[PDB]
Amino acid sequence: GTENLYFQSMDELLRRAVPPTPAYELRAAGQCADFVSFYGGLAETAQRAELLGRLARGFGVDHGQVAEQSAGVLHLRQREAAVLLQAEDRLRYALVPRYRGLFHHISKLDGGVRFLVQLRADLLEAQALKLVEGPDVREMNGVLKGMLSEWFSSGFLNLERVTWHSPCEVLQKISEAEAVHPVKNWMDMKRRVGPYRRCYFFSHCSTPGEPLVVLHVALTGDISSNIQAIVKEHPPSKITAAIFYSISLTQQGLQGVELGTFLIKRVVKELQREFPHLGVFSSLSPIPGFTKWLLGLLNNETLKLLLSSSEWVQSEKLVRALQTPLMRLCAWYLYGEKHRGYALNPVANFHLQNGAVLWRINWMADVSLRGITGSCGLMANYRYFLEETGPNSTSYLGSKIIKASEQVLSLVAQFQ
Amino acid sequence: QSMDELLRRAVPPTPAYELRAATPAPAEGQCADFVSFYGGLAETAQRAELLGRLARGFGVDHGQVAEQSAGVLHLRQQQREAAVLLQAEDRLRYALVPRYRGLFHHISKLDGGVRFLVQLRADLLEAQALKLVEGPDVREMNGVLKGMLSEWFSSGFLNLERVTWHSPCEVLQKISEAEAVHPVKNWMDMKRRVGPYRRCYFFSHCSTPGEPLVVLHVALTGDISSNIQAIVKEHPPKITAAIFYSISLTQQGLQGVELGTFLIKRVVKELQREFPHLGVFSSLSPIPGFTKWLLGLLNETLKLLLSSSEWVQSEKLVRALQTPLMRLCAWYLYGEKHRGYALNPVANFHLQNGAVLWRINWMADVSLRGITGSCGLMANYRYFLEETGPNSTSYLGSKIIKASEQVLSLVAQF
Repeated sequence: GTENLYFQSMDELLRRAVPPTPAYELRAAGQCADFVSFYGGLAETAQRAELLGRLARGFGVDHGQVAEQSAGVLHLRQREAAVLLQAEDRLRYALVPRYRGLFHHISKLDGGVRFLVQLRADLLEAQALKLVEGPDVREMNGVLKGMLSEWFSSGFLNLERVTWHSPCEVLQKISEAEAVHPVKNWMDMKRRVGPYRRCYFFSHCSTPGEPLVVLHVALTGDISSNIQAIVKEHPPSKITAAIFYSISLTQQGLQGVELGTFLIKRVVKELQREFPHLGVFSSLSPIPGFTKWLLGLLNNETLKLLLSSSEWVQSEKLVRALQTPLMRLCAWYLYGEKHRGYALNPVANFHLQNGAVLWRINWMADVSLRGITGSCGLMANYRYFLEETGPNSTSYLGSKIIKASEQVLSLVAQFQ
Repeated sequence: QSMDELLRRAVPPTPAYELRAATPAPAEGQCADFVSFYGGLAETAQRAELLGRLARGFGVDHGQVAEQSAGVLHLRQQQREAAVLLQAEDRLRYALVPRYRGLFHHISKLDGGVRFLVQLRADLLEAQALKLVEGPDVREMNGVLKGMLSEWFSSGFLNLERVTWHSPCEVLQKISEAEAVHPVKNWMDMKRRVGPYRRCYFFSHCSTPGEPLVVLHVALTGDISSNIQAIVKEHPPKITAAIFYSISLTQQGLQGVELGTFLIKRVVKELQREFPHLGVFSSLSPIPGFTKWLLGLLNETLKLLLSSSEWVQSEKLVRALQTPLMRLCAWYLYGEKHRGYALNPVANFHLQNGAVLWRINWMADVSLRGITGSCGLMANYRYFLEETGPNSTSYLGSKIIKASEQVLSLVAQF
């Protein structure tokens, strides 16, 4: 009754709120504020999913005009340099979706870019909850990811350090947006910003003291093989290695703007300024989705599927027996298991893109509830050899090659 | 010869459609070589040769565009999948993005990168003005670059800073030096312009605080000012009107990024926050190019010689030239057009912003530049905030100039 009125309103608002595309000939000569107002007044994520789905599908590209312009370019190929360029630009203009003009005019508003980050955070969520589907919403994602990638480029971000002198609103923000290894109490947070620890974040030049992405570094004497050893440690007031034990994205709307890739790049330069005799850099990273992949394969060795759900770690006989098998299955999950030719694991793909080496597989590195249920206690060290991060980054993105240690490659030699 | 080899190894290559999201590792080092070689170019003619080659050589791959255009049309003859078409459309969309855009993008990420690109557009504009570079390829590259600069220097990315005698003297020097309207005489004059009954505001980029891009000088008075010497040469110890007596830009590379339009918008909001009972806003703007236009018409021989500073000395000549020069000024502002819009650049600026050609002031600037520039004449472009929106629309859209009865009477005389 009042539901069919909510649906009717969206279609009217998108018509009168989405700015119109002018003719290519006249492309040189309040609507957006109505959109922001209506979008704000949407309570549930399912409501917002309905509006985003209609915007993507209804206000994209005029597929008809694109074909007319595509043929118009091919008709000239059978005149003049300026004649060709004008027809190319006609097609370039025809390929610009009508919603892009809305996102562009919204940015020009007070707190406009902030709104758009929230709107892509919701769009990515609605896609994850399968509330929105289709290639139209996927295109609208890329258009937004593209615009945001220009506003939040490396050169518009400031590197800020978190100490116990930082505001508690910033420490709360950093504590809350910490899904890797959650913070237990305020005394734990004080330790993670305390001596032998370095906590860094990126803020936009526009919004200082607002974390966009967070990186936790531990100053140690060896490449760490255990997370408990880092998080549950009381260091006093010489360092050989810098271990990245946690990397977190605060704004989910900026998922894919390479914020973490530039964060590590920056922090290393900062740590090299502070310790000019520091040449060991590595991560101690979780292997999320491993247990899920392992249980997904297991579809009597039925005892295995059942047991692999936290409680199995209690038996010393079962853990000891599962060392060599789970480590060779992990080595394959990281090195051999692919997705679109690239590494199946999202964390491994992240570090391999950055030029890291799949250096070590650590048994019972995270004996926490999330550590055992997530990656069966296993963690890995993606080692950063600064002298070769460049070529490794290139070899992975370009030729889809994973550089791995002899330890890791031996475990894959055991498999297959 | 070096330019062709350098550009081939300094302009980052177009990544595969599949890897269009990832920053290549060499792309930083490639763009730093460009900045280094560009810096080492002495004359503008050298820089013009490099920019001309970049535009022409590193634009769009015209061959791949035709392959993608045909590929889309092959998918039209046969009603294919929705996602199949969209991917083919996006490949064509990607094929239409020029290779130099990736250089400008990767240069920005560099330390002092956006600063370099502002200088590079300042040079590109100059080389075009000196006809060192020509063609539609350099025109496209200036649009690509201006487009990027118009996003980085958007109101959201700018800070509104206020200048008081508490500001660093490096900022006051920068602001004194930036004066492109009514030059500052001494440090005591500058102290007055930031002093009581005066508001000085500027825009700095969020990346570079305390570095002015655009400056606006406001005078807090009891009436709409009719004389500039009454403002600049005054020792102040209730305010009715806010008079904008000077607006200055500091970067030629940001020519067309609409900074002055956003400063007036933001300064008014700031003035209203300070003074909620303030409803009178106007400018006291000069009329530059008027004397030049007037002398240009005179080609009646005595006035062509006399109109060059010294004529103001005779009280009989000034008194006689009061009613004629004001009616010729009224026409120069209201009737004289350029591409249908106001001939005067200052008048076009304020009318775009939604101002009204409110008053023509006789002997408002009796300075050497004031008499030689606009024959002592100045004008008040009044901002009626309740109607700035429709006035802005009427001027840009229908090319209509809203004027006062005083101004329209002088055009009725003409």
